[PDB]
Amino acid sequence: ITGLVYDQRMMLHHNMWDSHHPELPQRISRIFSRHEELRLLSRCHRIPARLATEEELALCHSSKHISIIKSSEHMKPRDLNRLGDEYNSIFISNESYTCALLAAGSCFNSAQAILTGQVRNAVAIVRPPGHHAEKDTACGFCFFNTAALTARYAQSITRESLRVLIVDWDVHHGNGTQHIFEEDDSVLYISLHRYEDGAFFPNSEDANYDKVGLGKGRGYNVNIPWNGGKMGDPEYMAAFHHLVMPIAREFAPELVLVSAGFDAARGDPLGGFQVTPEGYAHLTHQLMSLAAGRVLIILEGGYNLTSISESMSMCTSMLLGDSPPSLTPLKTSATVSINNVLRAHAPFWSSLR
Ligand SMILES: CN1C(=O)N2Cc3c(c4cc(OCCN5CCOCC5)ccc4n3Cc3ccc(C(=O)NO)cc3)[C@@](C)(C2)C1=O
Ligand SMILES: [K+]
Ligand SMILES: [K+]
Ligand SMILES: [Zn+2]
Repeated sequence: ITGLVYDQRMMLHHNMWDSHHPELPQRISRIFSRHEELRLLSRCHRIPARLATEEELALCHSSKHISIIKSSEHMKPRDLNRLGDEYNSIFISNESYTCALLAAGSCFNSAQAILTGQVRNAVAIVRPPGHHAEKDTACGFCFFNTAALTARYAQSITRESLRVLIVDWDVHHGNGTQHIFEEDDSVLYISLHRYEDGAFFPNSEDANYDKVGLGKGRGYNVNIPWNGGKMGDPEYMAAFHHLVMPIAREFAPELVLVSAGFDAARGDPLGGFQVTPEGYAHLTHQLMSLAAGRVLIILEGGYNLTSISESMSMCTSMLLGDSPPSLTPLKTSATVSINNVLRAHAPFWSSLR
């Protein structure tokens, strides 16, 4: 059984100054309508959304950050603009805090459904996204770190050191997720992302391959940075083959969360990559071999409405047990990237030797 969570109320978060801003309310309604069209929706167990509580938010966020975001609820447009502008790439409306709570609470109910054994795996069609949000700050369309929160939520109902793998295949680095877990050996963070030697958002060397984790978390942060323009299925499949899956198997996660942005998709105007719906299906299918199939796919970014609809629906079809669809040599710089990661992580993972 595959679970699915979607709630129309998460459409209420909007940019009142620019209704064409790419992080659109209709990102989630289009993905949901596509699951209906492909007859995937009726094959899933529907999990209800709920609000995250402030206590749950404190699993990862400071009380000052929660408080500041919550206060936005009762702001006039001018102050919404001023507050959003204190962050990098944030717009806020009166509904934003509520929607951020719903995105987190939806993922919690999904992780609970998996861990109580109501469902084997699940998909969360949620917004606003999460992975740029830091303990103390909002960033990059993200208010609270939904995936990071979900990992802590899962630990709070099982065991504190429950081994959680987060695979972040959004085209951007999840700086917030990396930082939250940087000293933590219970949460393995693996990100693939466009880097371009720092020219690609969020423009920090924190995304480079030599950032391997700190203290007891050393070896538990795996950055796979792409340089040198468009990448697609071959490069993604090669990174999963050489790096993601051997490290993951060695870690032996008890729960997999996917920070599943679909902005590395063919057609995305922000990502500039060419990962196909069939590619994402193969990535999902591989991750399903981990943690006895306990996989929660969480929407992050992805801005071409058709691309994200087809791609996320393909992932759900895999979680449901459908056969992987049918699938070149790698761009030279992709080989260089993979080999850099391998060199950086060989000291920590015997499977890479
Ligand atoms: C690549 N790239 C970027 O990532 N940098 C951040 C950025 C960019 C950008 C451009 C935008 O409008 C361009 C005009 N047109 C839009 C329609 O298409 C045609 C162009 C709007 C928001 C923007 N943001 C903010 C942002 C974007 C994605 C995530 C996300 O998914 N992370 O997981 C997080 C934050 C920039 C300039 C820089 C940028 O170009
Ligand atoms: K990523
Ligand atoms: K970590
Ligand atoms: Zn992104």
